[PDB]
Amino acid sequence: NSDFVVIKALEDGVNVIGLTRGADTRFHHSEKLDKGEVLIAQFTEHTSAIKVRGKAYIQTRHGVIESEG
Amino acid sequence: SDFVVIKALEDGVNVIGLTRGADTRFHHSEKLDKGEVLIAQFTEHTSAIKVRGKAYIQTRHGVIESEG
Amino acid sequence: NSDFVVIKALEDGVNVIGLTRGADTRFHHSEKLDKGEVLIAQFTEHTSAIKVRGKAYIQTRHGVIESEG
Amino acid sequence: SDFVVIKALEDGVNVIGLTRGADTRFHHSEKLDKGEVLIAQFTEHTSAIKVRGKAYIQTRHGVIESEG
Amino acid sequence: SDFVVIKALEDGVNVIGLTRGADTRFHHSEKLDKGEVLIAQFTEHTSAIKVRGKAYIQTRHGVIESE
Amino acid sequence: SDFVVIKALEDGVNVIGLTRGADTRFHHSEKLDKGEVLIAQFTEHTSAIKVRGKAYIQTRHGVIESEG
Amino acid sequence: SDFVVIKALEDGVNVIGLTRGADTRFHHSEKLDKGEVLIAQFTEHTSAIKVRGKAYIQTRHGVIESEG
Amino acid sequence: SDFVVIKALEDGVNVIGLTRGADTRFHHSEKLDKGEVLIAQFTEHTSAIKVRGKAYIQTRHGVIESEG
Amino acid sequence: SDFVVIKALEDGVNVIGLTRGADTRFHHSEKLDKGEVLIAQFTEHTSAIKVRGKAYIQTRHGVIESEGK
Amino acid sequence: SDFVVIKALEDGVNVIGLTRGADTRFHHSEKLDKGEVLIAQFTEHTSAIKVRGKAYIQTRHGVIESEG
Amino acid sequence: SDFVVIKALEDGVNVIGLTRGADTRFHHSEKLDKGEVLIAQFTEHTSAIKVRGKAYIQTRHGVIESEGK
Ligand SMILES: N[C@@H](Cc1c[nH]c2ccccc12)C(=O)O
Ligand SMILES: N[C@@H](Cc1c[nH]c2ccccc12)C(=O)O
Ligand SMILES: N[C@@H](Cc1c[nH]c2ccccc12)C(=O)O
Ligand SMILES: N[C@@H](Cc1c[nH]c2ccccc12)C(=O)O
Ligand SMILES: N[C@@H](Cc1c[nH]c2ccccc12)C(=O)O
Ligand SMILES: N[C@@H](Cc1c[nH]c2ccccc12)C(=O)O
Ligand SMILES: N[C@@H](Cc1c[nH]c2ccccc12)C(=O)O
Ligand SMILES: N[C@@H](Cc1c[nH]c2ccccc12)C(=O)O
Ligand SMILES: N[C@@H](Cc1c[nH]c2ccccc12)C(=O)O
Ligand SMILES: N[C@@H](Cc1c[nH]c2ccccc12)C(=O)O
Ligand SMILES: N[C@@H](Cc1c[nH]c2ccccc12)C(=O)O
Repeated sequence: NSDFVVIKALEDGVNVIGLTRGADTRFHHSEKLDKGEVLIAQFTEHTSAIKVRGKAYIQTRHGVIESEG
Repeated sequence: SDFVVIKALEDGVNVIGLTRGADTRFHHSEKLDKGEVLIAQFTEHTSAIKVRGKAYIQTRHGVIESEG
Repeated sequence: NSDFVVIKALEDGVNVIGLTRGADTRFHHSEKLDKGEVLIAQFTEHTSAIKVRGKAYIQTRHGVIESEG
Repeated sequence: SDFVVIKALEDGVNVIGLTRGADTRFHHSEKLDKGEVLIAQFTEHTSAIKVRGKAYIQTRHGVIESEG
Repeated sequence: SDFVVIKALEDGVNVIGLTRGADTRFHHSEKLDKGEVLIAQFTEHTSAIKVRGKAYIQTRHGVIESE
Repeated sequence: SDFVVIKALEDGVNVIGLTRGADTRFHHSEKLDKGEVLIAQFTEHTSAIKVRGKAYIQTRHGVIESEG
Repeated sequence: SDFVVIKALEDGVNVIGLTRGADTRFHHSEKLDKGEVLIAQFTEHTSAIKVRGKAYIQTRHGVIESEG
Repeated sequence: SDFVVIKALEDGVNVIGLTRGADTRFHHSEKLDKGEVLIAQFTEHTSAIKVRGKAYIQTRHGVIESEG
Repeated sequence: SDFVVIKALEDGVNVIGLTRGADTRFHHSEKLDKGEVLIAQFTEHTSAIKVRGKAYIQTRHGVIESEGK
Repeated sequence: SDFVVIKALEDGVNVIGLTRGADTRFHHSEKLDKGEVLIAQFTEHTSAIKVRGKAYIQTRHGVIESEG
Repeated sequence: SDFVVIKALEDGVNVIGLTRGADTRFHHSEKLDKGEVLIAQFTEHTSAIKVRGKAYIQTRHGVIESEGK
């Protein structure tokens, strides 16, 4: 039942990086998206922070935001 | 528990479920032909969903479109 | 207490297909609706995704969408 | 639990409960004559409901009509 | 747990409760005469409610009328 | 738990509690005279309420009026 | 739990609590003089509240007025 | 758990807690002088609150004013 | 659990927490000077809060203003 | 669980966490330079937060501004 | 559990997590370069978040901007 974010890649090679939940913080996975693909990604037991690199249109419960490459 | 609506706008749209857990990889790909709709939840096994291909998508945060 | 989808068949032979919950994903049931019949179907312990094939008017909590045969 | 309102607009409308669980079959059909209203929940035993015949239906997602 | 409001618009209206559980049958029918109102929940014993006769009904999904 | 508000619009209005459970019968009838208000919950013992006599009624679903 | 606000519009208004349980009787009568306000919950002991006398009442369902 | 806001509009206003339980009696009377504000919850010990004297009151149901 | 916002509008404002339980008395008085904001919850130990002095107050029920002696 | 946002409008804004429990004193002070933002929850150890210095503050009840 | 969205408006923005509990200290500083977006929860380990550097911030209370150094 956690929140989720919507990431639409606006160019090739966007990275959606999950950061580890817990006392330690590191990248545990980078999912690479190509232009026009959409990832819908939850917060989870393993992921408590999500970093987006590259150009993407993003939706979350607080509205739209855009990352730039 | 949340769900995503996916409407295929062309043949071969691929809805890809990513594994929940410490590891991340795809565990299922459900292909849709033009005009079919898939309403898919997040689950004990799927904590992220990727859409490839042209599709019209509804989530609780609104509509979004994938481009194939 | 789970969410549900309303499906109204707009032609004969519409299939509402339930996909299994869990590590295994497959179709476990396909409900045939003929023109003008309505099915209101929940997500369940056994059904964690629902596929609609054929021409149908669908309502979810996200609004209306239409499937095309 | 959510519920659905079905108002029959002709005689012989059927409101059909489908079994919860790994098996899916009809377990009951409640017949409604014109102008009767049935207000029916989802339950431990009923995880999908089908309506046949002409009726005005209300759910949390709005009005829909079934036609015979 | 949710409830239904029924107002009888004529004499003889029946508000009928249907059993929760694997089996479905009527376990009670409450008769309403004209102008009487019944407010009735879903319960451990009642998972569906049928209205027969002319009445004004309100639920969470809005108004509907039986005839 | 939900409640209903009843304002008696004439003397002798009866607000009648119906028993929760397998059995359905009246366990109590509260008499209201004109201009009296009763605000009454659903409870462990009361799972349906009946109003007889002229009254103004509010519930979560809005206003309704019973007539004598 | 839900609560009701009652403002006495004249002297000697009674806000009466009816017992929760199989039995229904008055357990307490709170007298309000003109202009006093009582804000009163539903509780383990009180599952219905009756107002006698002229008062302005607010509940989650909006305003209603009891009259002498 | 809810609360009520009381602003005293003159000296000597009393905000009175009534005991939760089978018994209803006062328990505490908080004196507010003019301009003072008390923001008071419903609690394990208090299930009804009376205001005596001139005060501006806010609850989840809106504004109401007591008069001395 | 709910909280109240209090902004002091002059020096020497007191936000007083009253004890939760059968006993009612002041257990703490927090002094605020002009311009300072206190955001205080209701808690296991505080079930009523009194404000003495000129202050601008927000709660879930809206704005109210205390006036000093 | 609730949180406040604090934006420092000058150097040396002081966000002060008060200890949760029968005792009240501050257990931590986080200073912010001009333009920095702190987003801080109510927690097991903090049940009141004081802001000293010029800051722009957002909470669930709207915007408020501390002045130094 | 709540999250905040942070979009860096210049290079070298820091998103800093403060420890939950009786002890308060920084336990992690996530550097964002311009145009990158971080969506970060409150967690069992982070009960406060500080942003330093020019960034556009969304929370459930709306938009706020941090201003750089
Ligand atoms: N296996 C990952 C999948 C995931 C969810 N959200 C993510 C965000 C970024 C990267 C991976 C993910 C997890 O359960 O946490
Ligand atoms: N058996 C899968 C079915 C599923 C649900 N949502 C999905 C999204 C994509 C692919 C598969 C799925 C599950 O329970 O997780
Ligand atoms: N027996 C199935 C019935 C069902 C509910 N929703 C469905 C959607 C599609 C197909 C079947 C169903 C279940 O409980 O899961
Ligand atoms: N005994 C059935 C009654 C029922 C509830 N909703 C229904 C919908 C359709 C048909 C029967 C029902 C059950 O509890 O599940
Ligand atoms: N002793 C009754 C009181 C009651 C509550 N709501 C009612 C409606 C009608 C008649 C009595 C009541 C009970 O707890 O159920
Ligand atoms: N004893 C019944 C009373 C009841 C509640 N709602 C109803 C609707 C119709 C008939 C009876 C009822 C029950 O608790 O279930
Ligand atoms: N001791 C009573 C106090 C009370 C609350 N609400 C009331 C309404 C009317 C009369 C008394 C009360 C109780 O806990 O129930
Ligand atoms: N010790 C009292 C404090 C209190 C809260 N609300 C009140 C209203 C009126 C008087 C006292 C109170 C209690 O916890 O109940
Ligand atoms: N130690 C106190 C801190 C506090 C919270 N809210 C207050 C209101 C007024 C005075 C003190 C407080 C408590 O946990 O209760
Ligand atoms: N491992 C950290 C990750 C994190 C979440 N939100 C943060 C905010 C700032 C810094 C780190 C984080 C945690 O679970 O708490
Ligand atoms: N360790 C502190 C961190 C904190 C959260 N909110 C605060 C507000 C002010 C000062 C410190 C804090 C705690 O978890 O409580």
